[PDB]
Amino acid sequence: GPQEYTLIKLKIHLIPEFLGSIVKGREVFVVCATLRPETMYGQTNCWILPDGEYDLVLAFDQKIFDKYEDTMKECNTVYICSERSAYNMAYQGIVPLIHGREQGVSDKLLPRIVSLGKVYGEQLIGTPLSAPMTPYSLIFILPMFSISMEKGTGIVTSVPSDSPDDYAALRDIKTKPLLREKYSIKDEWILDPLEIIEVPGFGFMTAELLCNQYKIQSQNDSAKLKQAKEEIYKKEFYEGILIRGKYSGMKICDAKELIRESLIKDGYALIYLE
Amino acid sequence: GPQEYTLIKLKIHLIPEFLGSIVKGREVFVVCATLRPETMYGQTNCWILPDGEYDLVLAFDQKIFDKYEDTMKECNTVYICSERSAYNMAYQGIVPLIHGREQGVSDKLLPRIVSLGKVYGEQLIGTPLSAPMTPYSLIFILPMFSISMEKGTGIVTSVPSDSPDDYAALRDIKTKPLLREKYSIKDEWILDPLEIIEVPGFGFMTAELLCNQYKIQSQNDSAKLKQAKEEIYKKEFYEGILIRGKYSGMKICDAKELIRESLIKDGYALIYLE
Ligand SMILES: CC[C@H](C)[C@H](N)C(=O)N[C@@H]1[C@H](O)[C@@H](CO)O[C@H]1n1cnc2c(N)ncnc21
Ligand SMILES: CC[C@H](C)[C@H](N)C(=O)N[C@@H]1[C@H](O)[C@@H](CO)O[C@H]1n1cnc2c(N)ncnc21
Repeated sequence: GPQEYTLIKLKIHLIPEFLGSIVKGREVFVVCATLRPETMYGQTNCWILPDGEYDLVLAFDQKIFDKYEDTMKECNTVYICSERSAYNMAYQGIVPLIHGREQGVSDKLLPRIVSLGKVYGEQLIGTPLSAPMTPYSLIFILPMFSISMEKGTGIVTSVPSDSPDDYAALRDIKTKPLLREKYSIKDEWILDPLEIIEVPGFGFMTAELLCNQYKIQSQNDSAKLKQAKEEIYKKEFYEGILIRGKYSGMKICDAKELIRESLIKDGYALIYLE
Repeated sequence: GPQEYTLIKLKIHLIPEFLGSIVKGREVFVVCATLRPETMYGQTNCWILPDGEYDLVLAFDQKIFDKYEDTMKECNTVYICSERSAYNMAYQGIVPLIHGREQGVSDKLLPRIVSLGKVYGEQLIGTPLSAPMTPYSLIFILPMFSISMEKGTGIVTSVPSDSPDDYAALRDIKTKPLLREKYSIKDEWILDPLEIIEVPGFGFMTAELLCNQYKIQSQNDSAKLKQAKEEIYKKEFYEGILIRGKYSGMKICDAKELIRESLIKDGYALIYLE
């Protein structure tokens, strides 16, 4: 049974040289899968799995190609994502496929994505990103250890006001200088949570309130975080009121698909199934 | 690593009542996955797994819908195929998805195919089909026991002149009246193999010649059939000359993609990945 996500495109604002030599002038986005496009107003940072190994996937700019060279000339965009998600994107028309030459002979056509190279999540910690809707001009890639490489793209945007997981993981960074030292996390990469949604019995900073209610102490308390995640998801969909954006004042249930449609129209997001 | 197939659409020429009550006036195709679109000239019958359980999938006539009713009004076509392949088709835009109502609540969107019902392969034995390119006006569904429900659509068209598997399975039908009796196979459903490809050291009926060379005695001789299959595939791609069609006289390697493009343009075939 597949699930529908919104893939959010976070533009790399300054491409580091270790990527620039491989992507050669192309726009590069880190792409994240979310069920909650309506929370983009509250993004504070991006999350990656430090030991996750990600692809640099050639993508269509805002039919299966016969030649690598033609695909390389026609596509000026790269998506950083798990290879797994890249194939799903390719089936869905989001990135090109080519008739691969890497095995067998010409008697069979073997469709393959075009991956320029690999990157470890750790190498991206600290990269500045332009993200949609958030008031921050730049947000930064930080480590999260609970990320599954088997889900979405393996890259996750952070809205700590309204995700218990994001709140716990960011608090882990804020309170452990041995964590910040290990990955050289600068202070200026750690941005304050933003009030974006009112939950009429809880206030405007609901993820923090629920982490306390469930007595969650770290981003590893999986069973507890699972209950918190599920409660905040249902409660906010049916009762949460947006206090930001075009649909400020409206319930999430009434605004969510309009927000999502706008992100898609504006080129910040895509529909993604897996 | 995905493979590229051509899905061949075989139109049901007379829809039996047990299907007609479910599909209600819609065109119905049995859809088959093949690597060899150039052999459509030699189709003699269609194969199904008697105990395979197939879906009746609503399909686009020659974006995810919110309502079942709208999808039902907009789609006048049904594809018989495995559910597994139907999902792959849906990801690739070949059949519609809807936002399902079958579980959970409105706070999540769960894309689902629209399956009108199930059919067992056995119930379809004897159904007359209009198939592309073959000189036969109608060909008929027959049982093949080696079919994998995990591959393609679980439905396979038959070209016994140039598929060792098809030759063995049809010969099993021709020589076992206990097989024909069990499934009530009429004589007039068993059509003669057609000469379609010359292999310059082998002649015009190469699959039969190879089954003898490998001493294959039934459609179950999997290891032997695997070697035969692989030899005929490579040999015919590089050395086989078509004696039928627009590209008669040309080598398969030079004609195959033009034949395939034509089937697609004419609405007889689609590109399918899995
Ligand atoms: C306020 C929500 C904020 C932006 C929140 N941060 C969010 O977008 N969460 C993602 C998604 O909505 C949720 C349920 O599918 O899992 C997260 N997710 C997506 N890919 C993931 C992965 N690879 N590993 C762990 N969680 C993942
Ligand atoms: C002359 C070729 C004639 C039409 C030949 N009959 C052909 O089209 N063969 C299919 C395909 O080309 C081959 C390799 O993928 O497996 C058959 N195939 C496809 N789906 C299958 C399934 N579910 N189970 C077993 N074999 C399958």
